[PDB]
Amino acid sequence: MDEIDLRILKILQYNAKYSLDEIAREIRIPKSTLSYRIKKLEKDGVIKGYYAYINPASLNLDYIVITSVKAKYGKNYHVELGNKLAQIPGVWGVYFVLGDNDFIVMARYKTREEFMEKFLERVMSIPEVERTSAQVVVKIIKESPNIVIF
Amino acid sequence: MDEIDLRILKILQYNAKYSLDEIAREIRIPKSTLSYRIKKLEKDGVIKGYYAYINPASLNLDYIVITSVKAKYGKNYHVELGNKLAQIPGVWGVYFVLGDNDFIVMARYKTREEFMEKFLERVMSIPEVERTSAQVVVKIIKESPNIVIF
Amino acid sequence: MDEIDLRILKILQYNAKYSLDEIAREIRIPKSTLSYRIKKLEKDGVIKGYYAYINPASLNLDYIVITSVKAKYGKNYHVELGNKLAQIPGVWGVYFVLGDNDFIVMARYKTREEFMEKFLERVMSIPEVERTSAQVVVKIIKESPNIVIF
Amino acid sequence: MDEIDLRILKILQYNAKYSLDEIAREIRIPKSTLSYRIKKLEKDGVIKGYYAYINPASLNLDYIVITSVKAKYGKNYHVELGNKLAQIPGVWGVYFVLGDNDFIVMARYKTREEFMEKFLERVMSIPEVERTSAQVVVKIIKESPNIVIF
Amino acid sequence: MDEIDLRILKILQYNAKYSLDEIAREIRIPKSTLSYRIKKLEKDGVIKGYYAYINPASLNLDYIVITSVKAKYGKNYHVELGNKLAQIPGVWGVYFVLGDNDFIVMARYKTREEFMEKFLERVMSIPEVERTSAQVVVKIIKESPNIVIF
Amino acid sequence: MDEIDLRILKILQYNAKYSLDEIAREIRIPKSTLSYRIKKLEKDGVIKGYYAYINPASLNLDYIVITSVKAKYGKNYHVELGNKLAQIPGVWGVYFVLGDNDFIVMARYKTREEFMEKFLERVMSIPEVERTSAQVVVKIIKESPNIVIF
Amino acid sequence: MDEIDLRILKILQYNAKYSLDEIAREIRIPKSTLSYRIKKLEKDGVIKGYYAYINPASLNLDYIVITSVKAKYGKNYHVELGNKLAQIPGVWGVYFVLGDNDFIVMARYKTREEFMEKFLERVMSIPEVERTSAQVVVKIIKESPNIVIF
Amino acid sequence: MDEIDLRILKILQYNAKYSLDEIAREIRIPKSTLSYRIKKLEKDGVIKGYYAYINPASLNLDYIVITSVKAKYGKNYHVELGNKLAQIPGVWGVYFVLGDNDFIVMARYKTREEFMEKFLERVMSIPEVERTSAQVVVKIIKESPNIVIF
Ligand SMILES: NC(=O)CC[C@H](N)C(=O)O
Ligand SMILES: NC(=O)CC[C@H](N)C(=O)O
Ligand SMILES: NC(=O)CC[C@H](N)C(=O)O
Ligand SMILES: NC(=O)CC[C@H](N)C(=O)O
Ligand SMILES: NC(=O)CC[C@H](N)C(=O)O
Ligand SMILES: NC(=O)CC[C@H](N)C(=O)O
Ligand SMILES: NC(=O)CC[C@H](N)C(=O)O
Ligand SMILES: NC(=O)CC[C@H](N)C(=O)O
Ligand SMILES: [Mg+2]
Ligand SMILES: [Mg+2]
Ligand SMILES: [Mg+2]
Ligand SMILES: [Mg+2]
Repeated sequence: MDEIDLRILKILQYNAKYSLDEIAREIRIPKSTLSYRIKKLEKDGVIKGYYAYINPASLNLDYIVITSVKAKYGKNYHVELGNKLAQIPGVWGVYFVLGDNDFIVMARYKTREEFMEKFLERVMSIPEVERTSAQVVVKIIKESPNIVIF
Repeated sequence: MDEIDLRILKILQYNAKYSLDEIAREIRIPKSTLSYRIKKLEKDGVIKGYYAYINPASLNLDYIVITSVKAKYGKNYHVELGNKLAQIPGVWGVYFVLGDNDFIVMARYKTREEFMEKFLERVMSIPEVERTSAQVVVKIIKESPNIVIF
Repeated sequence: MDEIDLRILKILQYNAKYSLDEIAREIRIPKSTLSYRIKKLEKDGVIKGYYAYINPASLNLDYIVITSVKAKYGKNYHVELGNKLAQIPGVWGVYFVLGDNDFIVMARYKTREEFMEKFLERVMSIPEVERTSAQVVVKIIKESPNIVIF
Repeated sequence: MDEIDLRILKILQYNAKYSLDEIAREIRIPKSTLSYRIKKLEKDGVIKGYYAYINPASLNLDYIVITSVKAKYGKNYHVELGNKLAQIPGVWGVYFVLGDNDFIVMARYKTREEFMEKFLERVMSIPEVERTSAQVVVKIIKESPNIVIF
Repeated sequence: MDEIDLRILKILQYNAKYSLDEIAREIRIPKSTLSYRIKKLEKDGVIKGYYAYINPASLNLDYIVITSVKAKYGKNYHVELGNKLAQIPGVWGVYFVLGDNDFIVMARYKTREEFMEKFLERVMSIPEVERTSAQVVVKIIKESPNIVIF
Repeated sequence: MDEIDLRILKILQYNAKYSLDEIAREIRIPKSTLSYRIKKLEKDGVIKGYYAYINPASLNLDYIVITSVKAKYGKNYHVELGNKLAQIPGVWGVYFVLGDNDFIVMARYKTREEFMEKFLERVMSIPEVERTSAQVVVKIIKESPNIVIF
Repeated sequence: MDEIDLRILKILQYNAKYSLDEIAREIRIPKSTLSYRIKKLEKDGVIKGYYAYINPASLNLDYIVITSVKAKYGKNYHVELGNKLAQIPGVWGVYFVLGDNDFIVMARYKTREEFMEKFLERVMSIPEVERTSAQVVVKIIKESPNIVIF
Repeated sequence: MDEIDLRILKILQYNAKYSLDEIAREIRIPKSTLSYRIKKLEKDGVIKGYYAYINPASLNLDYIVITSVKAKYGKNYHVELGNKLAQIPGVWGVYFVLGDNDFIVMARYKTREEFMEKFLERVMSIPEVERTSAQVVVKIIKESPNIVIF
């Protein structure tokens, strides 16, 4: 990867729906070269794919909660818990964090009931779970994980 | 939005690079109808855009940290802090959470030095900040914010 | 329910001992209509009943305590604990709260001894209880759960 | 107050809509005596009034939250804060608790927005407030403050 | 007990080595009456005994520590733990406290080694103990438990 | 101080009301020697005095509370706070503890009101106080500060 | 040990590579005496040895972490855990601390992966471990354990 | 640096008092080469110096404490505090840690008094200090910061 690639990625991370011609005219290089560079970035896994950015509000994903999970030490219990947490519907992010030493889980649902039935009641029964603490999001000031190049 | 739209969105949230023909053959509807439905979803803001999903590791975004920020009460100091946090380079997520009552900040950097210079040292000088606590991510089990339809 | 009902409920939540005539003269509607509307609110369960508001001090309910209960995760142990907590004499409120993720219990007794014997010693032996923390109320600034319409 | 009064209060705390005749037949005393005893209990302030018990769900009071408030020490700042908290719409209970040494606030709203606008944003600007912590109620197992005699 | 008794107790709590004549001349009553009143206070257990107040420093009781003990819930485990804590040499005070809901233990030793061997290592092996936290006293500003009448 | 002194102190810490003859017969030494040794222990300040041990219950000292006080750093504010805490009526013990780094205050009162008026409301107004936390004693398992020799 | 020894130790703790002649000229004593005094300090174990001070940065020891370990009470489990912690590669310091009552572990590694594999994953499986909390060092302001004489 | 250097450093970190001949015979290389390699390691700053390892117990460094310091946010106040902490006599280690976000201070003294006078009372007056918490070391299981190569 060279500086040309960064300029390309810095544009695609925002809008992957530009024409090659428009991107070409912006970074000043042949469309054949641009097209070539994009293809290989994909091949080398720098670009893992293209997604449609859907507004969660539009799906009534109103009940947003960030949960901290403390796991029961022993083996084993740890990684095992990470994977059980990641397969719960509505959970889009699971992180093993230092600190505190436990898991941070990002999940979205339409209502309280849904959250309770799909997330809460389910996590309550997992064996390897010592204790959890939820932090309800009342306001999203920013959420742009797509922006990796500042 | 009807069930047909959900089927469309459930595919686009994964791969927005399918051909209309392939999506049409999958959900069984005229390409003209599919194309029409997608265009309006965009118009109604359900689909806010299309992004290239870039692998953070490929950019050496190694120092991942989740920071909790406690703000000084008064006015005012609150929203003000949210916006100052959101404009810091490397910060992609800022949430005002209940709970705890404070802000959860998601940020990525290549190294410790970068994190310290771009995030730490900067947050340390913000007036409205009472105290912060960082939780270093040592392992990402899952990160797919693009998946809104389970 | 319409605005007329709200005006009625806003009065009954305070004093259910007014005459229909007095309420009628206040909201300007036939007593037969008022009487009809009240009867159906009761039928539809909006009005669950009428209670006498008794001053707790008059019964020497001096030892007021708000207890937080952390439950042992597994199944099951959760709901089970909620119900065991709710049947303890002197306990009038039990809430499953997010946050913290555990139960908030409101209880009143005449003395410390009573509290210890009826609440403390009993909760100490419940299997599903991990740990509890009590917050003694030294002053009630306000307690009007009857007011649902502000 | 004698044991006869307790039997009366133990019934009125449940249903203040019984006929004097029915209560009389239950506790075995002249209706004139019963009527007399009730009148004086009211006079001596044991019975402060009669309320209609309204189902909060019926009013869409969905966003229930228990907030802990830590106050800035000095004077003065304390009682002052108690009263400012008690006059906020939606707040039905405010307690000064030992423990922890701070205030426990019970409040109900229809939604998150309402809670934020009526409670959150307002408490954030109060001078005497050091910090707050909210515990969202996801389930009410029991709420019968009307029951003072077990 | 009357006001005369309080005047007597208020003197004896300080110095039980005054002559009856000197106390008599101070509160203005016959020595026979004073002597009589003291004898009965002892009989009724108001005065449980007379002790020599020994300076702990003089015994090299240098390592003073206040320990909080969290007990494992179940039965039973509670009171049982209180008594095991009270029989440990060097422990002069054990309190079951609300709050926090656990035990506060006051203990004095000559050195760190002694504290570790007599208290620490011993408490570490008690079954009913969940966890403990010690607060080392680096300065005694006041310690006059003998003063009950202010 | 020699072993003979310890034997003497070990008896006086319990009951200072024994006759010299009885103590003499117990440790096997001339009454003149015993009397001499006691006199000098007093002179050297090993024995600071003799007190009457009064049962706190007998004075209705029912509201027992152990308070932790966090002080505002600066100078100065520290020692200053220790002394202000020690002169509050009902406070018999004040300790500066490591740990936690703050003050542990032992106080007794007859009721909640007294505690609030004499202790609470007073500490709330002290400038150098950052925050406090009270732990209500619901049971005294042991309180024998008079025993310094085990 | 006398003041002459302190002067010697105060120099050797800094630079053990001075010539005896240079140290002799500094403290003003015969080289034979100096040499004699050093030899015996070593014999009496005051001087346990001479080490080369290696810069950790030069070995890419970048991931520095201070971990707090809470142990499961019972016996036994305690000391046992101390020794298991001390034999983990990369761990140079293990302390049993009061306070908090648990272990403080100092460890250094080159990267996050190394830390996770050599420390984290290993501690996660130790039976006697209740829970741990890591504090990542982002800046070493000072680290001179070699300086014992100030 | 090559593997030969590591073998050399791995020996010098333990005992810098071996003869070049003995080290040469161990790693199998000419003494002239060994001597050359050591000289340059020193020049490149890999080896910063040679110290005498002094037993702290031998100096009666009995009062060992690990203190956590929370600093007042603003500027500036941060680094400033780090340096003020590092110049306090008895303090050998100061670390700025993530986590928690504050400073970890390692200090040793002979007694409690010394600790209070040299460390405590001094830190209490520093302006930029919000609060501190001390963890008394009652047992050093391991302390070998000199070992950088495992
Ligand atoms: N986009 C462009 O201008 C490139 C045109 C074409 N790829 C070429 O050969 O230059
Ligand atoms: N994709 C399709 O088969 C649709 C074809 C075209 N839109 C039509 O008129 O049917
Ligand atoms: N309260 C009233 O005035 C109503 C009277 C009666 N219900 C009617 O027919 O109007
Ligand atoms: N409720 C009753 O039976 C009482 C009747 C009436 N008060 C009487 O004189 O007895
Ligand atoms: N102390 C006194 O003066 C009392 C003297 C004696 N008890 C009497 O009969 O008065
Ligand atoms: N208590 C005694 O027996 C001592 C008596 C007296 N002091 C003596 O000269 O021995
Ligand atoms: N370093 C010195 O000057 C000491 C010399 C030699 N040890 C002597 O006999 O004095
Ligand atoms: N230590 C050794 O054997 C090395 C000897 C000498 N440096 C040489 O020329 O080989
Ligand atoms: Mg994307
Ligand atoms: Mg009611
Ligand atoms: Mg006494
Ligand atoms: Mg060294």
